[PDB]
Amino acid sequence: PHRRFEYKYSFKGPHLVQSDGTVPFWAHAGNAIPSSDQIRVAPSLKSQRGSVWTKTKAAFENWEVEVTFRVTGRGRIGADGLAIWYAENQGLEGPVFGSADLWNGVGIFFDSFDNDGKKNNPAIVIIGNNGQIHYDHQNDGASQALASCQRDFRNKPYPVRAKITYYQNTLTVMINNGFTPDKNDYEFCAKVENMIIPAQGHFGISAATGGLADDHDVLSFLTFQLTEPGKEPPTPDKEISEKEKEKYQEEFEHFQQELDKKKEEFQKGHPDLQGQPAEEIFESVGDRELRQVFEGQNRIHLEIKQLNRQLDMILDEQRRYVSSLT
Amino acid sequence: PHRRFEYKYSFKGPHLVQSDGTVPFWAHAGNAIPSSDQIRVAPSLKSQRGSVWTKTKAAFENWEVEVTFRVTGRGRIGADGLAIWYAENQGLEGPVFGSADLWNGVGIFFDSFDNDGKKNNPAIVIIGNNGQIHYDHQNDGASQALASCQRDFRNKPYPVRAKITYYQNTLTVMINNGFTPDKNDYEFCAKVENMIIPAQGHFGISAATGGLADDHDVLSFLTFQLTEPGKEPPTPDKEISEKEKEKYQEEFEHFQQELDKKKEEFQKGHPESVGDRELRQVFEGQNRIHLEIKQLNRQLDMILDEQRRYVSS
Amino acid sequence: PHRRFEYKYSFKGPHLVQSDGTVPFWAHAGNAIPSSDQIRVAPSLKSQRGSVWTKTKAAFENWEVEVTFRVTGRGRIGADGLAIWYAENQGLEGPVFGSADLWNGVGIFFDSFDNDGKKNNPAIVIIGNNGQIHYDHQNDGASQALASCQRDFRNKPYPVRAKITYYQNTLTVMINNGFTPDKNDYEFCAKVENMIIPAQGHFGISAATGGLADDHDVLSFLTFQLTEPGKEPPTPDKEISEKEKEKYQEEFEHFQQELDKKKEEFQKGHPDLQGQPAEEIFESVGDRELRQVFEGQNRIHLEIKQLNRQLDMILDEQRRYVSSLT
Amino acid sequence: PHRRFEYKYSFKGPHLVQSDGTVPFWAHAGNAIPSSDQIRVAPSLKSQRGSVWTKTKAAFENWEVEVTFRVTGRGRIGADGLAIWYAENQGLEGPVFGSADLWNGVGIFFDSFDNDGKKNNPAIVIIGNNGQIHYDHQNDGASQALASCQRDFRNKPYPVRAKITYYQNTLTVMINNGFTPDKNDYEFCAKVENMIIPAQGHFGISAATGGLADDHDVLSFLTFQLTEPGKEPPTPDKEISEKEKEKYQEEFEHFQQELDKKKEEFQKGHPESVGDRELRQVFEGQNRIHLEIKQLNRQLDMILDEQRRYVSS
Amino acid sequence: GLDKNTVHDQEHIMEHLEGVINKPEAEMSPQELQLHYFKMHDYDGNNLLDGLELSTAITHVHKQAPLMSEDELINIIDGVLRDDDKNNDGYIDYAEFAKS
Amino acid sequence: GLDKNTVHDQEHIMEHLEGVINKPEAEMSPQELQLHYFKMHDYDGNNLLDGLELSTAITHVHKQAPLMSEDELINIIDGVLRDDDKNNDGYIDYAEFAKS
Amino acid sequence: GLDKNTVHDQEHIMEHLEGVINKPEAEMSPQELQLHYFKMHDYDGNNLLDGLELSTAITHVHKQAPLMSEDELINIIDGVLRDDDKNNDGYIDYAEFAKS
Amino acid sequence: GLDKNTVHDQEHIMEHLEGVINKPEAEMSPQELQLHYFKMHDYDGNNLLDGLELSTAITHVHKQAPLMSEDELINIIDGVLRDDDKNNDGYIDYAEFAKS
Ligand SMILES: [Ca+2]
Ligand SMILES: [Ca+2]
Ligand SMILES: [Ca+2]
Ligand SMILES: [Ca+2]
Ligand SMILES: [Ca+2]
Ligand SMILES: [Ca+2]
Ligand SMILES: [Ca+2]
Ligand SMILES: [Ca+2]
Ligand SMILES: [Ca+2]
Ligand SMILES: [Ca+2]
Ligand SMILES: [Ca+2]
Ligand SMILES: [Ca+2]
Ligand SMILES: [Ca+2]
Ligand SMILES: [Ca+2]
Ligand SMILES: [Ca+2]
Ligand SMILES: [Ca+2]
Ligand SMILES: [Zn+2]
Ligand SMILES: [Zn+2]
Ligand SMILES: [Zn+2]
Ligand SMILES: [Zn+2]
Repeated sequence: PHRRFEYKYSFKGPHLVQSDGTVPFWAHAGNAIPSSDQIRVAPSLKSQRGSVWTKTKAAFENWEVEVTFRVTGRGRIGADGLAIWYAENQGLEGPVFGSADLWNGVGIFFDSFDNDGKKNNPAIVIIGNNGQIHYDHQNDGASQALASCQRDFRNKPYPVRAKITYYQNTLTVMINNGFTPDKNDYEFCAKVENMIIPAQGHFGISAATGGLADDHDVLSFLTFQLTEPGKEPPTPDKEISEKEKEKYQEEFEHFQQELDKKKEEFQKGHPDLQGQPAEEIFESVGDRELRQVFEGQNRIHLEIKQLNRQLDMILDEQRRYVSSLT
Repeated sequence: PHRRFEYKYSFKGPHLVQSDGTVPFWAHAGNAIPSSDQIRVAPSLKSQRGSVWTKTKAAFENWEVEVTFRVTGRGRIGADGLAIWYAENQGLEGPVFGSADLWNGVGIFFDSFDNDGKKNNPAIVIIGNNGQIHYDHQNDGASQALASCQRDFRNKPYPVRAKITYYQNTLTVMINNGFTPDKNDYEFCAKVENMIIPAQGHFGISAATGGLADDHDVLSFLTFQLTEPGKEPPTPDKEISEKEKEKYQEEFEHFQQELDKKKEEFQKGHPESVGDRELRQVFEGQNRIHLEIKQLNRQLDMILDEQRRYVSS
Repeated sequence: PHRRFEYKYSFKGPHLVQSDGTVPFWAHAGNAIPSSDQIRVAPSLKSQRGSVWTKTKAAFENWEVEVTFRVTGRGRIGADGLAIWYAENQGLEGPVFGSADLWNGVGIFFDSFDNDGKKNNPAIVIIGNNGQIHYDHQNDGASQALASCQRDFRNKPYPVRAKITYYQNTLTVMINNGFTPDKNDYEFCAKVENMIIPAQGHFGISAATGGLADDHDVLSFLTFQLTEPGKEPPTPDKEISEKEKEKYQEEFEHFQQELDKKKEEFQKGHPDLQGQPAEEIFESVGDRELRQVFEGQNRIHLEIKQLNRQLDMILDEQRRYVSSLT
Repeated sequence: PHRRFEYKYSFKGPHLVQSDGTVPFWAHAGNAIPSSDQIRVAPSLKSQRGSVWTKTKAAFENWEVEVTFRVTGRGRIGADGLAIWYAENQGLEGPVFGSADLWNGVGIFFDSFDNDGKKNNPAIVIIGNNGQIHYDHQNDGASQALASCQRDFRNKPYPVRAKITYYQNTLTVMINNGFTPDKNDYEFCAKVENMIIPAQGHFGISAATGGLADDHDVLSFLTFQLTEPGKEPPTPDKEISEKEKEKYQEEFEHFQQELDKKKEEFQKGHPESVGDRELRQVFEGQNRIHLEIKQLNRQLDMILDEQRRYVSS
Repeated sequence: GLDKNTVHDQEHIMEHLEGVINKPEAEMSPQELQLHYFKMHDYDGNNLLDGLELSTAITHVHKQAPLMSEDELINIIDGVLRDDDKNNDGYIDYAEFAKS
Repeated sequence: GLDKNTVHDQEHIMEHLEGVINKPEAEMSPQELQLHYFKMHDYDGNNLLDGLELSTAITHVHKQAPLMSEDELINIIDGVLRDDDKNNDGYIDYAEFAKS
Repeated sequence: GLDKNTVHDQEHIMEHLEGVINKPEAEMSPQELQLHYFKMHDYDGNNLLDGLELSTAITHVHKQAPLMSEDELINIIDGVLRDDDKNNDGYIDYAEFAKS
Repeated sequence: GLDKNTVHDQEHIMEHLEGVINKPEAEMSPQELQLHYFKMHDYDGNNLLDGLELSTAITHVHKQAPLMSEDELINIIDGVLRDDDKNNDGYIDYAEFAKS
């Protein structure tokens, strides 16, 4: 299909927030902390609820949503987790992942805590609702789960990417689990066929924290309107010619290469610039525990060195006392 | 010395914040997020600055503060870091660890990022200030450092504890590095002798975040007024008789035992993990080894002084 | 639907093997070790290949297969893994999970090693083949994967159960991941719709081991023929009456309760019988590593105790020498 | 003493088995699975019994065997366990740790299951036998135990090593418990003095599995003939001159350095993990602490004997 | 092939019940004897005999004799299932077992 | 401000004890429920109340109302410390709390 | 609203290029100036301006002034997309940018 | 049985060196390839050949043929140990291996 980038239902860095501290075209409520690079929907404190919703309603029958997020915890268990909504009304606050219950629309829940006790979470659950059906928070929505997909999306070296595509009444969720820096590495996660969602609704993202604590950051949110493959008006009259296209793209490329050459000699011209590595900002929880255990052994080494020095001193003192006697 | 707990200059959980969203007897400014069990002075976002200061000023000449904190990072490098201030006025905003520059008082800095490049970070740096000097941010205040120390306080399994004592015009900083859950396990870090500070000032904490990002949580802050044993004034004829105290305390203990029995019976009447317990056992064993080696060091010192006294004969 | 237990295409303990050491109605080849309780298709040595296949061909259009297995390793990575086949010919030996390539039938692969490098394994991959298509061993069959399902089935406290149902040209794979002793706890794993398989073929199980090493045990294998819900001849003439049924089931129950009462007083009559726990035969790999680390600290404690005893002895000797001088 | 490696009574990897599926100079019987890098004497199935014995008999009076093995179990309880035999004839089948009862010789048993109920398992039990006695299987041979030891050899991170030395009619068993990858790290376990064994016998290993199940892998088995330094006969006038030996060895070392350079250049020319490395570092640190404390014990013994000699004056 | 004399044999089930239940009393009733035969050969628990349990119940390893061939065993079990099983579930219940 | 009637409240300690204790008593002695009040508000677990614990005990919302000003809380807690505490440790013990 | 004088401003892009490239030479060509304007405002890398990058390129935080309202910003960006974008992809390419 | 021609073979060591070494030389000295042969067959990594390593070096399949009997291998290895080894350690060193 053909995809058009709808800016009014999207947000990205590195200028996510304006001077007023608010996300343009988006309304945030709860404990959400919008920053200049990401939105921390729910920080790593106890009982945090956050939501960011579109101010205006969307009217696309076939759409695509790309969400880049991180869920980072100090332990091996998350707290409540994330949710991506396409509702008809703004939930704001409530018990369902920091948003209100009894919604009219679709909701993709990234659950990181196993409430039911089957040890199947973290998992992605696609749940539709008409307005009167509640959500079982203590059962992870297993009875209402239209499509579940067991994917671990916590504490990954690279941001987890999710692509939710509603096309021809099919909702396809494809997830890049965040092991590689490559953006276009989407693997299949789940699919719901022949699902009816409201014709117009609000996009939204929400997160919640429970007894444990995770940082739920959303780095980007991209909304694309998808048109039909054949029902696209060409309208070639607005196009001028291929001659102007040929007169423009090559001078664009010449400008790019000339700018690269003109920047290279001054990148090394001022050597005061410093860089940072990439692997050093990732460590697994078990690896961190083992490194802490290894770090705890230095005190024993230092105390044994002190003991050895003192014992050598007393040995030399005893030898000098024997020499003094003789 | 004798310690009196001052509630007006202290905060702790598990009810740290009230319904108003403000810490009682404290004022927070910046990106600080006062929660119900800790204060996140600066979260793990880029360019975060937070401060929490006392609303009123202190009125004691010898004091002591116990600060429990965590600095948790996604990586092995840290942000700008923490600072504990005894100043003359509330800065509440500024570029020196989230607080104002050109202060008048003492500041204990917990630096996590090595701006100087001497590979001496994270570290504890005591910096005094008479009122007119600029903190060397790009050199970790090495020139202005009255004293210094070098402990790693990031990503520890247990909260890191610090005890800062101003007694007889001497400032002592002792740090429990956070490998044990014991509250009184402090180890000596730094000491400044003959330092003059203002007789009345504000107690504060602050934290700042730079290119990298750490979460700077403060779990507790307890301020004790210290008085000398010689200067301690006795106030008799106010307490009740010791027999009445014993009569009260025996039934206090009996009733608390009865309370424990009731708690157990209605916890069992009305209806940790593997690996975490194993890690706790590993750390407890390491602490036991450390304690046994410390005892061996004490015994070796004992036999050393005994041999010295025998030689002196 | 209605399910009939086909014994001739099934094996099950606790008398799995006969006196000849062979599985009845099954033929085993490779490094498979049939025991009286399970079949170790591939042991925990390097480069082991094993297969057990049905001797006779099955002729059910709609069937159900229940497989109970364990895959146990000393590390956190498996080696090659398991495979359940419904082919038309017996593969025996080959590079595809211990069985021959270019098969004509369906094959459900339980892969425990990530050959491609996407860190998506272990996973269950449903792969169909017509006879000429090869299998990409170094890419985990990702291109040919009709349905993948990311499930971790290694080192579980209870045996992993898999139910593969071919009904109305739909292959549904539902897996009990083996966290609970309950047998009927099958959660959804994968589904392939409208798949054509050969009309008659051999059932089989196979396993392989590579650079690393896992024990691949199969405790049971049950094959059920499924009939159509409505196309079932009742034939009530063979049924005698409900009166004989009522005269039989209650005396069966009376015999059961009388046997229980007659066994209870002699279960305690001879107290020489001994039992064993259940949790003690399960420990996670990380938990085992931490327990080994804790176990390694006892030597340090014993040596410190020896040091303390010797230092106390030398202190008492020094005191007695001072007393001797005086 | 002087050790001569006897190849006829030894096996090791990484080419343990040949194409015939038989261990060279050894005969295996039972459920033993001779692989190319180890011998699984008894796998983790129920009621497994395996034995691997020497085809020929030994002809030395003083000997020494180094056995490297792993006993890996799914649970914290074990099977019947391992046994290392120096017998008079190949039993190859039986109910005593997978080998025949009523043997004539010595047997070192590595018991993993406590049949007696004294909570003294897993353990190492040296049992001699003149030819006519039944091994008390349900009491771990406690009555017949010439000596005993108590080490845990199951589920260790590294292979467990055992050295059994018959020298001057004394049998010594020393065990590296498997916390370090060092080959020569043995610690004393047991010793029997003045024990008589047949002058010629078969060297064997065996393992048995009961209600529970452990994998009993044998990675290596090396048998050394020991001769006394006084009894060592010199055989001169056969070796080449020492100058020729040095001339050979200098270019041997030069050519092996050149080989290393070639290996590196065509390993880089033609194209472990985190956590595992961390665990290896943890175990190395524990071994370093143990070695340092052993050195402190040696120094304390030195100062103890020095003080004793000073007192004796 | 599941003969009437085979199920009506005291010595066989007396050998089976040794150890598990230490109550050899006297001659047992034929219905009690048949109930013991049905219960002892269901190695799982479902109160439901099947082909595998019947195969174990036919080819014993009792204390020599040649093992029965696969074809004869298959024919015997198929005949038993054809004659006794009536609901075509693949299992033999006690109501189905009591007919023969 | 820590009045005698406020400490001697059966229903308040009953409301605190819900969930942790499932033993609703009919009627308790004033000293019994006073000991319950003292044990309930020692959050740190040291049997030693201080100013912060008293501030939590006085200004908790329960089940709307304007919160008390900080100056009034300071005055109340300072008065309690001045009247009850005798060892000048800054902590309120039950020996010091037995007066009121 | 992306005026001709706005893109043809030397001081603006001179302020932007400070620090990243230390080459203030002289007055630049209008085509070079426009190319620098297009390249500096694409904060990602795709050689493709969109609505969000344009919103950042309009409401600067340069060194006071009231922030532009949401409705006026929406109207400005919608007008720019309606006039300049021709392939209806939602992005503005350099070929699409060179028209205005 | 460890003949001079068997050790001095240019292609056997080349076939062994494939995979680990990617340097096919044109022609090498007999002592050079003999040193390569000695370094290749020391699997344990101690520069000390023994009977087991020689047995691996003599009876490995390469690329069908009947395997040598154990008695012949025993005789060959015993002869090699008797002729070359001089320190009676049971190991064959290159100092002892330099004779052949
Ligand atoms: Ca949940
Ligand atoms: Ca769940
Ligand atoms: Ca710094
Ligand atoms: Ca520094
Ligand atoms: Ca694979
Ligand atoms: Ca893969
Ligand atoms: Ca035993
Ligand atoms: Ca025992
Ligand atoms: Ca059954
Ligand atoms: Ca039936
Ligand atoms: Ca308290
Ligand atoms: Ca007090
Ligand atoms: Ca762009
Ligand atoms: Ca465009
Ligand atoms: Ca060697
Ligand atoms: Ca030699
Ligand atoms: Zn029988
Ligand atoms: Zn209350
Ligand atoms: Zn600008
Ligand atoms: Zn070769």
